[PDB]
Amino acid sequence: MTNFLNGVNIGTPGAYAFYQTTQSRPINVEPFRTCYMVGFASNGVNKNVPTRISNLTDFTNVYGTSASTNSVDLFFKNSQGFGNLYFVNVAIPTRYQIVVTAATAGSYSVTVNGVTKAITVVGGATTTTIAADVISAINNDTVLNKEVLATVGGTSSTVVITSKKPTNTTTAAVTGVIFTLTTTTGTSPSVADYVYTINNTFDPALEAGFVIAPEAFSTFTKSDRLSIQVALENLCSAYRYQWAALIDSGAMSEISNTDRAIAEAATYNSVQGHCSYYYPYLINLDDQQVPPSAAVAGMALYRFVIDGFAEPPAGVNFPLKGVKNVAYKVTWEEQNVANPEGVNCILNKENYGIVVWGARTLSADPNIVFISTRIILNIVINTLNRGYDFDIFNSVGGTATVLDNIQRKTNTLLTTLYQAGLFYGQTTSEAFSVLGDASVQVPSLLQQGLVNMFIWVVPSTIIERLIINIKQTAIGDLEATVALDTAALQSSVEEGTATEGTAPV
Amino acid sequence: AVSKRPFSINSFAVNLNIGNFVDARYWSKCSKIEKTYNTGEYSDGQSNIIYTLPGAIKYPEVVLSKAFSPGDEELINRLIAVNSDPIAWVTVFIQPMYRDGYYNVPQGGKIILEFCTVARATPINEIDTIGSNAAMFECALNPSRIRSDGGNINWWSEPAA
Amino acid sequence: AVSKRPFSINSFAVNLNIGNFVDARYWSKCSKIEKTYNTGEYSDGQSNIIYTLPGAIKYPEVVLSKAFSPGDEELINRLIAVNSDPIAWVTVFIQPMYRDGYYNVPQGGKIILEFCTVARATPINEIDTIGSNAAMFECALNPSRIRSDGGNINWWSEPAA
Amino acid sequence: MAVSKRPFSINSFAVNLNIGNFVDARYWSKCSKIEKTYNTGEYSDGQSNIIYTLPGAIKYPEVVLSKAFSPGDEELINRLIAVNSDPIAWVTVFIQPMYRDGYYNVPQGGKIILEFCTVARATPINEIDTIGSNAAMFECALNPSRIRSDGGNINWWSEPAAQ
Amino acid sequence: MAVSKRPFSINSFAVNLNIGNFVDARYWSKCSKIEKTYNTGEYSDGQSNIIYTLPGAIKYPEVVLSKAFSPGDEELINRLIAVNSDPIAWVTVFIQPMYRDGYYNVPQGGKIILEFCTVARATPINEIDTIGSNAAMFECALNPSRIRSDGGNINWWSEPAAQ
Repeated sequence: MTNFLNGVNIGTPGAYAFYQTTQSRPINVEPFRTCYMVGFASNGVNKNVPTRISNLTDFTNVYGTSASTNSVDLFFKNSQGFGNLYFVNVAIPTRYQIVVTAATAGSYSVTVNGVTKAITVVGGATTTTIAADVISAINNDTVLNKEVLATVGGTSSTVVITSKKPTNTTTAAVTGVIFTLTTTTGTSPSVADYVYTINNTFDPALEAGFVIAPEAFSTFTKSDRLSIQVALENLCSAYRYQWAALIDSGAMSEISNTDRAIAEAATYNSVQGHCSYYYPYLINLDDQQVPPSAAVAGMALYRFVIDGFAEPPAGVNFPLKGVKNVAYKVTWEEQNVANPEGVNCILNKENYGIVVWGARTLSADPNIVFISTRIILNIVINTLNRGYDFDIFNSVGGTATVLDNIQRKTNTLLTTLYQAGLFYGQTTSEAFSVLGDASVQVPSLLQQGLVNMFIWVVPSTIIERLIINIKQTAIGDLEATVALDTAALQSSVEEGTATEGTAPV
Repeated sequence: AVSKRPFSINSFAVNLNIGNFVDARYWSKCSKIEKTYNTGEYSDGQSNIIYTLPGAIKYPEVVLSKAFSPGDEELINRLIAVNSDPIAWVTVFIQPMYRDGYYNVPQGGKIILEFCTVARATPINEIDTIGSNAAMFECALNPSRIRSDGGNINWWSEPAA
Repeated sequence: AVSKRPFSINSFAVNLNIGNFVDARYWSKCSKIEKTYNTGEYSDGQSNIIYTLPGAIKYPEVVLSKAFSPGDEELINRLIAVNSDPIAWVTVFIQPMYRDGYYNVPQGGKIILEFCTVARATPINEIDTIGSNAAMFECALNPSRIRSDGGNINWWSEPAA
Repeated sequence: MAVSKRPFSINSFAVNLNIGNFVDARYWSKCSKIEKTYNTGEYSDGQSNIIYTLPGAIKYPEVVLSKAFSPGDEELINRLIAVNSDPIAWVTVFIQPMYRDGYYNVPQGGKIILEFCTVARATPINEIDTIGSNAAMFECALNPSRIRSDGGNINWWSEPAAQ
Repeated sequence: MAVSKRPFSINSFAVNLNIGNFVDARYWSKCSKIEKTYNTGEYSDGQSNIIYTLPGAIKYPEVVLSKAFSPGDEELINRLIAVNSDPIAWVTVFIQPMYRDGYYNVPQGGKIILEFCTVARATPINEIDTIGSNAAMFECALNPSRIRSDGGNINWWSEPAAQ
């Protein structure tokens, strides 16, 4: 980026020197080298807008103070300039609290975004009944029910109108003495605001990648954490995104041990394994316990570039930088119980450092146990979607050659992924298969604009547990013992009788 | 008694994928499609009979031809440049079908010659100012593998596993 | 959907530039225009499949022919002397056109074979005192590059980043 | 497991020379093989009758460059003839690997540099025959002393001795 | 880059001889390579184990001219046979490069002159075969001492040595 413009503001001809500043590494557009952090900053510059962040300095300059600063720093430290960070500032919706003082008879009206609702009060009315009538009128009005939500506040004589579209301007007014208006807005966002930002801010055209809400997971309670986990699961499993989410434990004071983390993960559900749970908070160099997600994601993106995109965010070869310790020491037996339940532990190995020793999802499906398989499937799907985006809104002439061309494009993209190494198989015929020609397209659906493609893939797997079976041999008989045992083992594997038996502990 | 008529020599549609671009053009002539085993000779010592040992598979060069028509400039400029990129390959799609006019009736997948390199590009077979034949664009490709997964027959499966 | 018909074998006009001389004579026959990749063989060690590696491009010899007619003496005397000057090159211009009689419809630029050397000049193909064929001037050229920069189609473009 | 890139062809290199203080811009079409040879000695451990090999006395063998003899090669002839006359002067050979189709070189990685080369043979004319048709070949034999790699994202040659 | 001036061919040279005090008008058809060979020794700088090459003992290798044995070559035979008899007599070889089409040579630059050559071998008849059809070859081997060039506007064999 820099190092090239040094001689631009010099008119004289000649040779000068400029001591070489740092150069940025441009990050390419591979569908899965981005991380989206959903956080809050009182400085609402980019409310509900995923904004690219160049570095922690840019984050501080733009958003100023924020509880996500530590997570951003960890992400950049672990990613080392690779991968992109997109921050989403949660927008706090406007709120209007109306207190109905009494049941005075008369004609009054309630205004919301210029839409007036006439309210009539007769003898026998009550504050609660008037509030309920106002709420019902607003919620059953065809215009307001979409813009705002009306509910009961802390008193039956109170009505709370919350903007259903936080960015849009919401205004309210009253025509009546009994109705007392007050403007309000939570100075901090809530779980509902986080849910709206998660469900209504990501354009499928956005680069696929990881999604993290470390601030929300560290701050919110159990119910709100479950709600946000459900929101992330729905986002990532939505047929338009197919992303991956990194779930964190609550505050360590709440999740003190591994059993509590296991219970929380068990409460969490991810049928297809789009969400992966991690637990120990990563105490950074400034000694702050920072939710794992960001650090893990940074390492993941870095690993994707170096090791490979089929490689899961784990390993001792790819540790965690920017941290010094773990907020809790997970024992081997705790991890033995936890890992099969979907808890990915982070451990302080000696001679290696801080290492993620887990690569499992929250799915109960044995086929998507490992997050590497989930990421491979997401990469395939998102690559195909980005490729087809250019094929959307294309006329289908007489030849019907567009379907053939789509099959061609699918073959090319899947061959590229094969070369990338995402599939198990020595050949593409072993790796993947496509079917999208006109033989599967129905004219009735084509009239509506629907094209169906069918794809089969064989994702690569990983090494999780390595078993060493070595025999102690007497002096002299090693060659014969090895010959006999190897013959037996090879024969059993060849004829498929190796598995027949009972698994020991 | 024949229940199903055999394929004619005109019973195949040929298409090309050159690098990261999909060509909309069709080819009217393609040469033989083969899997060749280079052979060695040996003996068991038990007899003077010569035995043949297969090895060193190769898929021989395939020559596609079509009528040189306008709109072929893009195809020329892509076939010339495909080899320049070591990442780029030429992929040939052959869909067998039963056609009367434009009423092709495909069945089964399509034979895919994958990882092919251009060895020859002949926009103009010849020029004869009083000739009458259609000018024939020609292209020679050196395929590296053959597969088929676009349909319901899969007539070129390898012994993979 | 037969719209634009393809080029016929007679759909090209051939002209020459011989050193600093621009010849107005036309040629009624030209051989195939090609870009050939001389190929080597290799293996990745992971299989016994032979792979083809392109390289050493060459544009094969092109043989032009026309009717030996009066006014060809200067053409002969220029083709003889081209090679004598190490800085003189033959340049071949092929204009594709939809010709019907003398009515031409040129479209696109002209394919130019640049820096061609004369390998053979045959004013008289043969003599037969009772023959009836027209005597044919022939000339073989070794080109070194193909381009196109007239018109609006740029038939031939080299990757040049 | 995956076939991603084609290999380098034998035509996939560009060769340039630095003759003393002169940066000669002429290119060489042919270069001989490039090696790091180990002269070997035989020894035994006394505990068996197997002959072992002991590497030593590294040598980078002669490299023969060749090109077509064209006008403008007079400077090349004179510079190569005169380089050895100066004990401070020696020839550097730059080999840039690349994936060129025509004039469309796409170099990747740095350049293999044969450093500190001495001329051993300069042949402006390989042969003369009034009936021959081949191109006259300029030939030049060089004895390199070291090999390194410079420039580019990929370092091709790095020696360990000093860490 | 752009090939502007087509390189020299192996038929692009004309060879003449000056045998002692005699200027021979006969033209030769073939000639072997022209070289400046450097004999070489090996050494080490001690502070490493690489074998370094030291040039020395310049030598211009033997050059074999050949032509078609035709009548009128008897004077050439006698002159070449008798030249070495005089310790003062020398043989000079003149090589003029040129781009000859037919008899249309266009010389450029001076001529490479092999100065102070001694005859090492004179073979008027390469062999005899009453069934043979090849032209009988006159061969002459010469050992030159110096190389220069003085008769044109290029001077492509300038050594820094002579006086």
